[PDB]
Amino acid sequence: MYDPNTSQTEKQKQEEFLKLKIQEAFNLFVKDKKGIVDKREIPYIMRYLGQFPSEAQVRDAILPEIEEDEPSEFIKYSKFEPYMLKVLKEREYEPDDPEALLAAFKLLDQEGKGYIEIDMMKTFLEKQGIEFREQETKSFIEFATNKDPNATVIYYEDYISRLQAFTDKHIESVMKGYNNFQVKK
Amino acid sequence: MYDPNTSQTEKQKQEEFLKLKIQEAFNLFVKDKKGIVDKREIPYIMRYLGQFPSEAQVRDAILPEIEEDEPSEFIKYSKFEPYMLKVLKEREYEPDDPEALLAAFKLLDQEGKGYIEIDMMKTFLEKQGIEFREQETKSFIEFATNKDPNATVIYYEDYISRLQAFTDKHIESVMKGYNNFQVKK
Amino acid sequence: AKILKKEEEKKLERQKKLAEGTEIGEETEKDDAALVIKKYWRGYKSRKLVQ
Repeated sequence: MYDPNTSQTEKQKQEEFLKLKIQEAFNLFVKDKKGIVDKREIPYIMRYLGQFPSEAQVRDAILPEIEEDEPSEFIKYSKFEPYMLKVLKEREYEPDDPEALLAAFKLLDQEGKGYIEIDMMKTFLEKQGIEFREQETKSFIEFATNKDPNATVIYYEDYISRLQAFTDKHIESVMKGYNNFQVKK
Repeated sequence: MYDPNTSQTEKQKQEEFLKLKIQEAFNLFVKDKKGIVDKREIPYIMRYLGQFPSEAQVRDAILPEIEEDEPSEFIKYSKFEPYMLKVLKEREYEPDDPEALLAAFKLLDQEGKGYIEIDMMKTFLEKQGIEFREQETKSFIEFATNKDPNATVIYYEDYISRLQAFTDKHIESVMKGYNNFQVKK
Repeated sequence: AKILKKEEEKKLERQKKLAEGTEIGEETEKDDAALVIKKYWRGYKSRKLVQ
């Protein structure tokens, strides 16, 4: 997305495009007044900016930084755009290497059979680490199993490939227009 | 196919390519006597060459413009070359964009469920616009369903995507050779 | 959420257009769709026969 080793003009163009994209995402989450968005939507926007921050990371670091002197239920665009820009430039919460996901899944699959049981995945996601909600697990099972109602096990390789392809397509679509975008004077 | 925004030499070479493609298709569709082809496959030759004229358009503006003053039972290369040469130059019978097909399928699917009943689609085909024959409807149902014999509905989006891909492949096949032919000394 | 926002925008645009008293023929849309689908199907038959 944002290239931190380009020309100064390219740097300014990338920064302006990222600011415009952040503004568009903020507007998509704007419901009552422009410039204020719900706190719960803070991580969600990051996922369109290429960041996949964890709940603990956002609660401990993202929320206190975005929050003003006093705790507010709504985050203003003034404190949202700059923090988002620096986070995206630093790529702090970027999704890990797909090889990392493959290694994690193979670690889950002790026998290395290339598949994981649905119940095993549910137990891992609901009992270890930050437990998912019921809808989170339902969506993960449905989409890992390509929305197959008769699926009994999930093949991690193809699910990871599909998720990575979808993420790349989404990133390119959200980045669409950077070639035609120009620095505003 | 034909680009009217090229140089005079480019326009002439495009015209000569149109002539040679017409010759190739005619020769490959000549049965017994070289230089004569039945008018039934004249739209078939056009489809081989990418043009998508309607049956009424073909009968009203194609055949009379190429048929002789004396009714000739079959058409020869004489009136077959320049006709579609000029057609491609002016793009008279260029089919609509794929968005046109998407809108057509959405209109046929009033409820917008993402698929259209086989009975409804056959009713449209055999009762609206240019009606298809029974065998043509059978082939349409087979392909749109992926040769599914027991299928009852067809996902118009997948059919549109497959049709677009196949059209692109055939256009690549036909256009290969659109390019060189040069003025002989 | 973005899809719902786009749907709301399109609904507002369609409501504004209808507020202008614009009549759109619906019988001809089906005929045009059928004609386009028939042309594309015939082209696909021609291409498949070509390969």
